[PDB]
Amino acid sequence: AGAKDIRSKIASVQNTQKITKAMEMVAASKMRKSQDRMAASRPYAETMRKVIGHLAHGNLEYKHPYLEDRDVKRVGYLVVSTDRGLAGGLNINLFKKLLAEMKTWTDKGVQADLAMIGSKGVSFFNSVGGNVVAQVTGMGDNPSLSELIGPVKVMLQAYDEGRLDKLYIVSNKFINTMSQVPTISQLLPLPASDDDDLKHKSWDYLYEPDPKALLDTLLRRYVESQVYQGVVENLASEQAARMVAMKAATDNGGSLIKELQLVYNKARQASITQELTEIVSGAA
Amino acid sequence: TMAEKFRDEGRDVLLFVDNIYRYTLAGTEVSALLGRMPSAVGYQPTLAEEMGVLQERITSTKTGSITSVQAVYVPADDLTDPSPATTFAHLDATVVLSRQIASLGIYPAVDPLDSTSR
Amino acid sequence: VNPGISVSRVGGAAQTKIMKKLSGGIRTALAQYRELAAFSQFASDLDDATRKQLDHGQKVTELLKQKQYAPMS
Amino acid sequence: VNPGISVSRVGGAAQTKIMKKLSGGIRTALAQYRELAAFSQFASDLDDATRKQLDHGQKVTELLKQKQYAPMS
Amino acid sequence: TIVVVATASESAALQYLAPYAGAAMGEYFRDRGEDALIIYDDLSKQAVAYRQISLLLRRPPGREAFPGDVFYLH
Amino acid sequence: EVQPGNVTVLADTAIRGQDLDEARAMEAKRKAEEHISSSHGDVDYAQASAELAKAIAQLRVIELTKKAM
Amino acid sequence: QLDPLVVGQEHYDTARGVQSILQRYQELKDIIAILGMDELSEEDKLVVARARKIQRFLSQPFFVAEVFTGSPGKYVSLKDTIRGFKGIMEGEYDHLPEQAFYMVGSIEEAVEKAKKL
Repeated sequence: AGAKDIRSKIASVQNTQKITKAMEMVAASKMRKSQDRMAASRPYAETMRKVIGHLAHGNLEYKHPYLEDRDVKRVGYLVVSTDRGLAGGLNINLFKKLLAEMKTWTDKGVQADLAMIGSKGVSFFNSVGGNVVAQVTGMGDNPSLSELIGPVKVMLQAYDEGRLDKLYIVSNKFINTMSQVPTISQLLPLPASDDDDLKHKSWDYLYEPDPKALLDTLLRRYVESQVYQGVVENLASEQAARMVAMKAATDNGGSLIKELQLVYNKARQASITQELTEIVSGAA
Repeated sequence: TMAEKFRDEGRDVLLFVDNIYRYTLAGTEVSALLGRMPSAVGYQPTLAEEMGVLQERITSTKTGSITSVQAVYVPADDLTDPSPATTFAHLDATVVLSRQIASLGIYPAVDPLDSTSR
Repeated sequence: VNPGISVSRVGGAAQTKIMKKLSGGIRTALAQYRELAAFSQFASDLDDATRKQLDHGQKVTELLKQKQYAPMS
Repeated sequence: VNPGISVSRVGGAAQTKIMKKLSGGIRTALAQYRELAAFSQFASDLDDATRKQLDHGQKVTELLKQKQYAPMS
Repeated sequence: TIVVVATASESAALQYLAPYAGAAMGEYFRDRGEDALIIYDDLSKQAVAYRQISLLLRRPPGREAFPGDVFYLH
Repeated sequence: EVQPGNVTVLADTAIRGQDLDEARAMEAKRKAEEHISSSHGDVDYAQASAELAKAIAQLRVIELTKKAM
Repeated sequence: QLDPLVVGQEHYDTARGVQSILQRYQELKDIIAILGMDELSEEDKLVVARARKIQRFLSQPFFVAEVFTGSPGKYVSLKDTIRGFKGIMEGEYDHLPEQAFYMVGSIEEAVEKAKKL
């Protein structure tokens, strides 16, 4: 105990509570900027997916490896993770979901390969011992596509070279400003579309120079966009998860102030009485 | 004792004590002057008696009644200190006034969440 | 023994010159470890340069531990 | 009535055997139910039977609530 | 039921003696082979009244300024 | 891509090529075969993280507070 | 008497390891109270989980407490207690829940209690 030692700890917890309030404010602004950047990315993927759907599932459906379900013997995951802490359980929730789905796959005896976005995933998977084969880290507030190009390229090359037979992205979906969910989604072979372009019966493109090489480029760019979107959604999920976590930490500090102040009051009362009793009893 | 003379006449009386904590503190000073041993936190040994001898006369009677409104001061913001702890034993109601409610231009600036009555 | 909170005002004057030579790096390693101790609860947020000091100061602290009734020459 | 802190050092010997057999160990169950609902604040994770356990502990705490001057035989 | 009253205005000797009178009334039923129940409505005020009486008699106090006796009191 | 009454240019954000993309994939592979990782640029998070790490260190607040948990 | 020459090395090491991880859990508790558990290292969470399982396994029912709780009293030999604490510390029981260890005798009763939840 000791009245001064307790008051020092009360001050140190108040200082912690103030720091956590500032971190909550900063995260609550970064979340808005990130979730607007998230909306700036939709048109590219939407209009490209309508084109791919016209070339691939419409009239004169061209054949491509990415379109069709060749038999599976090993699987590839692109995993997005943060470079930062204090985000709550977000990355461990995602990595435990991955390790469960990857273990179900390895029950069937298939092998699995990982490519990492962000330093947290690298650290965790190397501690677990996962087979990471490519990585990019230090994206910060500023995720570029021209840095995603690398690991996406490795996983696309491994697919067309015939090694990987299925490709996934593993990411948190931002749904509400206080609700995010870890998800695994299939990138390749291309997901089935719900819509039918039979109403595009009435027209066809003038394909310059030739449709097959153009469909190859379209599919490569689309996989890239879908990965970039998964990175930006995970980044906005990171800002919202940090906001909520710093809110909770500020309330925990505020409760701990009450409990420390009660202990301080008792200590200072006991000190007053033990002194005044020594003085009065000393005077014969 | 003036409020008591109003009571005997059959009326309902209000008695305002502008700071009862200072009544406690002057009892402490007089106790020290008389040379009596100091109690739990230096307060006089007769604290809870000196307080009850005052607060027990403020009662309703089958001739009249005295109600009392007492401004209270809590040393070091400690609701456990013997003076607040002895005073709260007697209070029936508790009205808290807050500057936030006044900055909102709301008068009276009574805080309805902390204001309390048994 | 809690180093750094514990003082000897005699210092090296009461040491063999081999001990006096070797002790200064122990003192500086533990002083740096004490300064960088706070970050230890968030070790894998840190830079590798400070990380090498943090895990060196742990190894010195582990090296000082010693069983009772086994005096060392 | 705060469980866990409150105890009866005479115990079951005071009770009518119907009440003894029916009420068993529930105060210790609430001691842990209170400490665990206090520790596991973030979410109802590891939902093995905690959705039963904690709904039972809520249902019982709600059932023990009683209005004064209404004594139950 | 019997009711024993020692209000807050009354001398501290009455306050701390009041629970022993109540126990002396309960003990009669006890020693006649009957059942009695007794509620002491604040021992923590009995202790304060006894502390007042003890500090007026100049006895050296202990922890929280209570006399050394106080455990024997309860 | 041009349509009846509409046109769109799905522009690339960086120069693309067989070699540039293979060099980027080669660096992405090397960084994973080693265990080399970079530093995020969030200096604000770094400041707040280190202030909170020093502030929370050795409080001794539990056992001082009789919270069991 | 908690010296290796009097008690023997295995007992002494088991008791010191129990003290060491319970102290490390105590040191974690203040940061767990402010930030919450998620921030801990994946090493720190393992020593917290083991320390909590140790804190539960230290409990024991008593033949004289057989009137405050209905549980039968248990007598645990020194061999069985060091065998169980040494088993918990090195993680061979990492898969059981904490409630499997509350108010049991030897560890073979905890493995049974785990089945009944």
